[PDB]
Amino acid sequence: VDFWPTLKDAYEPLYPQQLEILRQQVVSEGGPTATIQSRFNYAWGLIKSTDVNDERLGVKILTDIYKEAESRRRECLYYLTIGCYKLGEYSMAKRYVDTLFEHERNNKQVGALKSMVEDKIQKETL
Amino acid sequence: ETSLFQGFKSYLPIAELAIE
Repeated sequence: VDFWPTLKDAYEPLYPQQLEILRQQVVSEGGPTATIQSRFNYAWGLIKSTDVNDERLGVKILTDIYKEAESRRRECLYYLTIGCYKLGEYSMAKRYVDTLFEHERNNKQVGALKSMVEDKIQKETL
Repeated sequence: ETSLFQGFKSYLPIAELAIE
């Protein structure tokens, strides 16, 4: 319990003081030079945020991690999907989740995500 | 390897414990 968050978890913001804690952790490690973990943590709280610029910053931090940590790349595709989805970029979200789905046809979390993305795409076009 | 999300779920309860 449990490998990824739910899309629902993605829509529950942290309390401001929780987000600030995650920010101060990255500050304490030098910002750009912070650990992958501490940066992911802050990025995930930013993705959860109802502020569009926070969400963009979270996605940006996640693409950094994707670029720099090959071992983390499959894992980051899941977050990049949710990020783009919250941002209205469903074409990008479909792309990411398709890659990820090619590596896990049997994972129920991914198929749940994939389904949401394609339901949204369906609904919006139309 | 233990997930990023798993590391995140560990971090915040402990950080909040540290607050005074």
